[PDB]
Parts: sequence; C-alpha cells; structure tokens
Amino acid sequence: EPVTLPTGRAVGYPFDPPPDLVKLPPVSPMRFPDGHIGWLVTSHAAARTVMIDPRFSNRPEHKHPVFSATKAPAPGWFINMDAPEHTRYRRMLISQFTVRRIKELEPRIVQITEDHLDAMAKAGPPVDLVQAFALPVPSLVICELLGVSYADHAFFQEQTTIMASVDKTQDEVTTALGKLTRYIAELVATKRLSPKDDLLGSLITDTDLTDEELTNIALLLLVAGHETTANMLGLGTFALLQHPEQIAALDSPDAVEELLRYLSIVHLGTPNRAALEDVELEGQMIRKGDTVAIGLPAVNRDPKVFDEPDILQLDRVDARKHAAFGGGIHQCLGQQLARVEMRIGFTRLFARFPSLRLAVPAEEIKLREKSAAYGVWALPVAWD
Ligand code: HEM
Repeated sequence: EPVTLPTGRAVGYPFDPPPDLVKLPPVSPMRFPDGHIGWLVTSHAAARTVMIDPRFSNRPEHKHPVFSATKAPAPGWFINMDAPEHTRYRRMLISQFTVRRIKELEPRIVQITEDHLDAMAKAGPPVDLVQAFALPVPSLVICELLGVSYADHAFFQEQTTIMASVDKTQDEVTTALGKLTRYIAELVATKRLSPKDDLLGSLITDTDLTDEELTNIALLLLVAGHETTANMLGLGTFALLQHPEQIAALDSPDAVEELLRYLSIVHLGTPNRAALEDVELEGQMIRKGDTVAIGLPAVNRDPKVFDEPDILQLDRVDARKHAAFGGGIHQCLGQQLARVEMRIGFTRLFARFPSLRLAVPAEEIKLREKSAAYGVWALPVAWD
C-alpha cells in the first residue's frame, strides 16, 4: 500500500531518521501530495542505481513535487538539467571547486569563523548559535566565493538570513529571494565591465556564459550551499553536545564525513527523479513517468553498508560510503567547500569554547522537520 513521505522524528531522538522511513522495504510505493503514486528508495544499493542511471531525469516538467512543475529550467540552473545540457555547465565549474582552488579561500573562511566566535565571546553567554554563527558564517563564505563587495555584506546577509530563518512568512522569503536575485544580476553586470580572478570573473573571462546563465549559477551556488552548510553547523553542534565523548575525536580524518552520514540533513525525498523509461529496481518495476524519491537518512544507515549505523562515531572506518552529497552527475559540486567550512567551523567553535553547552533543555530545541535542509530553528548555547 502507498505510504506518505515519513516526516515524524521520535521524541528524544532528534538526529535519527523517522522510524516510518527506517521500517520500510528498499523500494516502496509512495503517494505524493498531488496524488501521483511514485516510489521511495531506502537502500544504499538501489539509491546508488537511481542516482547514476541515465533513465532518471532531473528536469522539473517530468516530476511530481515531493512536498507542498511546468517551466523549463532557467539557463544556467543546471541542477535541473540532464546531459548533454548539464554537462556543458558542469565542465566549466569543475575547476572552481577542487581541493586546490578552495584552499585559496581557507584563510578567509578561518577569519570569518574567528570573527564570529570573537563576537560571541564579546557578547557573553547565552547566545543563539543559529543567528550568531551557523547562519552567518556560510553566507559570508558564499559572499567570498561570489566576490560580493564588503560594503554589500550587510545587505547579502540580511536577505540570506531572512530566507533561512524561523518565523518568516513565505512572502517574506520570496521578497528576499527577489532582492538577492536582482542584486546578483547587477553584480554579474559590474563584473562583465571589469572581470577579476574570483569565480564569476574567471567564468566571464574563460567562457561564453551569458549574464543570465551566470546569474542563475551564482544563485544556485547560494541556494544549494547556504542552508545546507548552516544546518550541518547547527545540528552538528547539537549532536556533539549530546555525544560529547566524540569531541576529542573531532580531528579524526573522517570526522566531518561521519557527521554528514549520521545527520543526513538533505532528508526529505531528495534526490528525486523522473523515470524516462521503464526501469527494474530491486525487483520492483518503475514505469515511465514515475517519480522516484530517495530517503537519504535511511540510505546512510543501511545495515548492509555500515556497521553500528545508528551510533555517531567520528573515528569509524566506514564513513565514506555515505551518500550525504548525493550521487551521479548531480553529486554536490560544492562538496569540497562544504567540507572545509565544516572542518574549520566545528574545530574552531570547540577550541574557543571547550565548555560549550546547551542553554536550554534538549527537549526544548525546535527542529526543522518539514524543511528541505533538516536542522534546528534555534540553538541557545552557553559557556563558562
Ligand atoms: C559550499 C556549499 C555548497 C555548495 C556551493 C553546493 C552546491 C551544489 C550544486 C551546484 C549542486 C548541483 C550540482 C549539479 O546539479 O551538477 C549541489 C548538489 C547537491 N548538494 Fe551541494 N553544495 C554545497 C553544500 C552542500 C551540503 C553541506 C550538502 C549536504 C550536507 C549538500 C548536498 C547536496 C546534495 C545531496 C546534492 C544532490 C541533489 C540532487 O541530486 O538532486 N551540498 N550542491
């Protein structure tokens, strides 16, 4: 019988998947919000198949929305494209996201992070880590990536904070997104006049990308990279405070990978894809026109892949099989930047405040249960 997309986390188990997801067989029929009866995939093996197989399309016309569709993806909005279209954009951006090119940003990521930790030390405790650190820091990292001027930091942060914060209406969000989008078009127009060696400057120089395509690429980087990162930083801090034996393990080489696996913040039927043909999948028959959604949090706890899947274990040997970054052609472009932001962010936070603790009971922390990026709405913390 078709299940609805599981949304309910067990009280007192904020980091673990909904029990109604973990309970399911590998491939389940799913009733979508519009009535479509598609599929939800929960095994690591079957998920991998969906992510790498070309008979699954990410074009939005073919797809039934996962919660809450017409329209070709705007030029440059390459997440929602298939090869060969996807490939053209992806090939030009590769260069900008290696270990090597991201390394150039590290010193500024460091300073941004320390700046924010300085502001927390200066205000003294208690502080909401979400607004003081987890939201702002990754937004200012994107400002650097995109080469936003310093005079425009306050504006960029304001709109980006609105989009990502609790107690904001849908109209407020939409309004902020339009301000941000207009600002990016203007930023791209300025850089066209005098291109530098930032991501956008390099692209204007080395490629035939139009203003429109650059605008959409910059926006996509913002939208895919802000809330994701912010929420790993916030929920990850939560997890570390609730499992503090792990803090001493934070320098382990795969510690950020284990946090990515355990938390699986891209948590609600994403990635999802439209079948372009009939496809057989773990003995089920997906038909042409069916939407297939992946339940990453369960993929990342698959007992055929990971030992003791439900324990947070920063020095685990098998963290790197996780799919927290997706898979296939759309596998996260910003993966290397995220990793560095998280490493730098978790490490400096705990070095500065070895005494950090939650400033309210754990039961009081509010969770982003229906949001595309799972996390906490607020994280009051204190220190000595
Ligand atoms: C600097 C931060 C980041 C940037 C700039 C960024 C950028 C992007 C972009 C452009 C894509 C689409 C790639 C394509 O279609 O070829 C993408 C995909 C994806 N990213 Fe990231 N990302 C960032 C951080 C994160 C974080 C922290 C996570 C999760 C922990 C995440 C998870 C994903 C996943 C699951 C996809 C695949 C979505 C799908 O297949 O439908 N990303 N990212």
